[PDB]
Amino acid sequence: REIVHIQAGQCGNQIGAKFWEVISDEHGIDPTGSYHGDSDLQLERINVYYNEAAGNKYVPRAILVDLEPGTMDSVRSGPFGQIFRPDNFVFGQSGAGNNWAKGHYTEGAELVDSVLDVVRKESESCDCLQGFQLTHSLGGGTGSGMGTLLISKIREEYPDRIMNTFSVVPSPKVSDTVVEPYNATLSVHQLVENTDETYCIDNEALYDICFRTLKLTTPTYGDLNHLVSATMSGVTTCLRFPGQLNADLRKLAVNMVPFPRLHFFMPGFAPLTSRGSQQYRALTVPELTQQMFDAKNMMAACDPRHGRYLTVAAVFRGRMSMKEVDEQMLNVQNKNSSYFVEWIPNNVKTAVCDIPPRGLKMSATFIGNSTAIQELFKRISEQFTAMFRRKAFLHWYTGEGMDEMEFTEAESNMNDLVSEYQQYQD
Amino acid sequence: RECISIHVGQAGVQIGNACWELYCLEHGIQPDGHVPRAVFVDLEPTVIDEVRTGTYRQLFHPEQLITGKEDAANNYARGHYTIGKEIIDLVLDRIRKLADQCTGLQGFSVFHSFGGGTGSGFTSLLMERLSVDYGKKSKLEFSIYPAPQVSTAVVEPYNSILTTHTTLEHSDCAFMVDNEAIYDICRRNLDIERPTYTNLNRLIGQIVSSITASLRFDGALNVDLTEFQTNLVPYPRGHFPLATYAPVISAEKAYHEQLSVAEITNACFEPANQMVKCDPRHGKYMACCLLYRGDVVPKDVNAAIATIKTKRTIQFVDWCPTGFKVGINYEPPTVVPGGDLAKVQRAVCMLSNTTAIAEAWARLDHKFDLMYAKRAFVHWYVGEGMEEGEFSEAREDMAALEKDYEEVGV
Amino acid sequence: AECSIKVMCRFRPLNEAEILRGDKFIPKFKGEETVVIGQGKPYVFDRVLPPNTTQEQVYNACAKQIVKDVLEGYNGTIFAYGQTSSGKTHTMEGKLHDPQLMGIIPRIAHDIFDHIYSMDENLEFHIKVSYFEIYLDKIRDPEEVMDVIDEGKANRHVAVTNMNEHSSRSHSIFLINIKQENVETEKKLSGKLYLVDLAGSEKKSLSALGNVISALAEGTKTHVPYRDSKMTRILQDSLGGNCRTTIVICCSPSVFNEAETKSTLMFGQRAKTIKNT
Ligand SMILES: Nc1nc2c(ncn2[C@@H]2O[C@H](COP(=O)(O)CP(=O)(O)OP(=O)(O)O)[C@@H](O)[C@H]2O)c(=O)[nH]1
Ligand SMILES: Nc1nc2c(ncn2[C@@H]2O[C@H](COP(=O)(O)OP(=O)(O)OP(=O)(O)O)[C@@H](O)[C@H]2O)c(=O)[nH]1
Ligand SMILES: [Mg+2]
Ligand SMILES: [Mg+2]
Repeated sequence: REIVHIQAGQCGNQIGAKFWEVISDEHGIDPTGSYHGDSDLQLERINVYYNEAAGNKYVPRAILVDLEPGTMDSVRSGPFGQIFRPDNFVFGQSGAGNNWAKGHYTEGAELVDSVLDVVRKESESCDCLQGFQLTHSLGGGTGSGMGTLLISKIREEYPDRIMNTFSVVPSPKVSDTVVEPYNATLSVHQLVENTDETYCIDNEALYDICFRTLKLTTPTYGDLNHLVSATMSGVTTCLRFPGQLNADLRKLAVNMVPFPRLHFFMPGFAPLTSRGSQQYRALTVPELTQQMFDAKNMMAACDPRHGRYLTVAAVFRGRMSMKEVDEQMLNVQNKNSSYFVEWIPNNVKTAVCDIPPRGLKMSATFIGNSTAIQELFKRISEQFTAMFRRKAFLHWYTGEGMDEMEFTEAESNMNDLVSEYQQYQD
Repeated sequence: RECISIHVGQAGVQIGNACWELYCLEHGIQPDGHVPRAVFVDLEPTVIDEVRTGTYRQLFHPEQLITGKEDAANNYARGHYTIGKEIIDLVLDRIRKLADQCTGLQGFSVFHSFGGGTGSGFTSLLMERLSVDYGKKSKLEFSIYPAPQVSTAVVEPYNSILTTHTTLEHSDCAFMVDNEAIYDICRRNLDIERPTYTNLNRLIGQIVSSITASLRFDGALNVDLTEFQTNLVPYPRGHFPLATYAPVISAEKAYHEQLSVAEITNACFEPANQMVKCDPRHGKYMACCLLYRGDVVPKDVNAAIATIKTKRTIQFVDWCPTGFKVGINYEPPTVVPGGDLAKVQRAVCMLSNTTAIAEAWARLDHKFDLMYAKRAFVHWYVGEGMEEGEFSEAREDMAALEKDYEEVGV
Repeated sequence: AECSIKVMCRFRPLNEAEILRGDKFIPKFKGEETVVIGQGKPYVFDRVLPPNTTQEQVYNACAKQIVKDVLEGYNGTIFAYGQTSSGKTHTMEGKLHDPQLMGIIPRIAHDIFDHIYSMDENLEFHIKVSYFEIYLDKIRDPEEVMDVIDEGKANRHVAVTNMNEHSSRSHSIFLINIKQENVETEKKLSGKLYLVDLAGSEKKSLSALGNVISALAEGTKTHVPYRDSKMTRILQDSLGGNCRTTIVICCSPSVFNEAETKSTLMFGQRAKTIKNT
């Protein structure tokens, strides 16, 4: 049942604010308020993300790890910012340098113990813990570093409970940072070896999907974040709801990972229509699979159409026919037999909740494991070498107590990770 | 004389609430009358709660409603072994406390849903613990086998190759109904592209009612649970017959309802009506246990069947002569006050080992492989309660159910 | 050269219990290359060594020529595949009292050097060993060689499967990298000599073992540091995809194991051709 989110770095943090902004409303929890829940079902399973103390104060059970005060001091000084128990804030007032050796070895390493402390206060909350949700970006000093540490510790403390990771892998076209592949390659490394379910969401893949699939002309970050947080809610929290056929982290993992690498997915939301007009309601269902399974609409950068799938998990959440669901999935599996890897009569783990996204009639989160994500770690891995070769901004790492063999390690590891994934595309 | 019935798994419970409804409905015993004669098991409270919150609320004793607040888990292992274990004792206790109170009973009933967690696993050991505590009775289990193409759970087969092998030696005669080949029934014989899982359950929830419920109920040609396995399995392999129902007509659309026996019986062998793929040609090879219920004249049967025995395109049984166990009950069948089931005054829940499934079985087995193809959705059961064993070893199981239904005929 | 993977078959003798519980020597040897199990299919191998062939004997039959090629500048692998307590560690390193893959390890050390010592002053030889253990789990890193083997063995996991002595828990791999360079001419030569002792082949540590074999069956990552880099990987050149490789499948004669033995006799048989990629 229980769950413990982890906001590593600024990004992973910024997103925390959006993941919790959402989720709460999808659970009727006002800032410090309690359960105003329009219904009574948005409560029997909350535990997964909160804790009982007062009686109106169900506090999010997440961790906020970061070596840059200003950040958490923006998330804690704004809207829902005053719901996290201060104990949750594991800051590192140090210099949150943009190096993959600052928020993981020098500055973050200190703030860690004051985090694990809480991650235990929340885990030992009550009932039975399932796993922890982790949001962050693999392109910054804390985050890919400090958040990637938070897990390496979590996975030593409860190698039983699961670990879903929501990573904002460095978008292609333009990088919102410079060392990006440094902070990234270094964090993916930690991921491929601790968390056991990762949902990679691209930034520019979002813009696109947010500027053409939502005529939205000024897609602020808040938005992107908001869209992402929309998917991670469909995944976890959702399945912790009833359903004709419900699953749960485990079900998504034991049905999505054919080979231990850990493999990375690419989340996709269902009703993604522009506000007014578009409100076509063409959501009978063929419309959702129409959506989810198209190229654009995959939070990832790469396009599915560029590589088979190993597994797929349409985690729908809104009253529908186990027939029009189970059925559609099929044609889909046959119209595209081409790309869907050898097991046609399958490769589509159908999941079905009941209650939908608060204000919507019918939605369906998509979690695709398309060997396609090979063509992303490739990207990342490339950027590294092209700059590692010249040790570009390496002094900001080493000078922070790092190793010339550390970077080697990660790249290789994550680089091999690319290799393996191909072992199935063939 | 009397029986009990154990509705296991959310489904077996939904179907249970249904079969249990039709009952009072044709016995003049409203909401609050006598006292049932069964129990309800599930490792997910919210579902048995539906019997505790919804209709037919006070017609049960909070004692014949077993729940394990814990976790269901769509995996046999966790249900059979690990979790499901904890409850079993308690479960049994009722089927030993309810089995005592009566007067010379005839058998148990298992209403379960083959491919579930609480339905596959649990029962597996429930029927298991029964075959030993009352080997001297009938164990007719009314199942709702995996839809031939429209399954739900990702693992389903793991859970159904495992409930078959463990229950086989305890009694088989496990009716087996798969919406996949049936669900089509809801689209070809009832018309509705809106079939909620709550429907396929109402259906098996029907075919099953024909197994235990009514059969353990007096009639003009009673058939005990033992009867099944005896008249239904030619060989020790926990042989898997297929469940089929006849008047699966829509309670809205068409209305020819008054479809004398001569019709409803022929409607069983056409492959498009057997809750299991659907394509075994006319009927096609078997031991069949034609359980009828409602107003039926034994000659009507001992004629309607005669006509069949000579259709040849329905090519039957081997070494032994005659494979038609005619089971006649009195009380006609029931229907969810307002679901979508016609509501006739006679039906035929025929379940054999060959018939169209027969093909159905294979068309459902093949499915499995494709996915298992390399463990497939195994990681979904392991973390819940299962090994490469239960899957692979329940596959081999049915394999000899494809050979069985083949040998006993053709 | 397009040469095939050689496969020798060594059967250990009936142990305490088996010879206690009675049991009978189920295999039947005909000629120096075929073995039969009852009325079944007569398996033919590059060589079949009954319980009796001495360890020295088991050597000349397998390892001997391998040592000769690694010095000619070729790479050679030798690995013992078998159902725990079938003889792997007995043949790969072990004590003296049985068939082939006798003392593969120690016997190879001597042969290697006895050859070098006998060559002219020029062409210096550079041998360096690597002794590593258990890939499924956490991988753990003539006299000069024996001192190391002794050090290595010490550290190796200890296992047990059937009235045998110390029964493995890892795939221990002992690598010998023989380098050669003619000082006059200056023309070098080298070759890696993998001597692997595989873990049990028998069917929660058993779900872990089925998961490890399944994963390896479809190929494993290509890493060089962590998890990737282990069992079914070290004695890789000892099975398929390879160099001058030679596998010694070990088998129990007791019928109590008839099955597994048949599973083993099948691996070797299939490996024989070894259609490496
Ligand atoms: N979709 C979104 N991506 C973001 C957001 N904020 C940052 N980012 C992205 O994340 C990376 C930069 O990271 P952060 O703000 O998370 C860095 P973090 O604060 O974790 O650590 P520091 O190095 O201590 O600042 C980069 O790819 C930005 O482009 C956001 O709000 N939404
Ligand atoms: N004819 C018909 N078949 C149905 C209906 N609903 C479901 N089915 C069949 O049942 C299968 C779905 O089973 P699930 O509900 O996933 O599993 P279950 O049988 O409930 O057992 P659990 O796994 O324990 O939930 C599909 O393959 C369908 O073919 C229905 O309303 N009508
Ligand atoms: Mg920051
Ligand atoms: Mg169900």
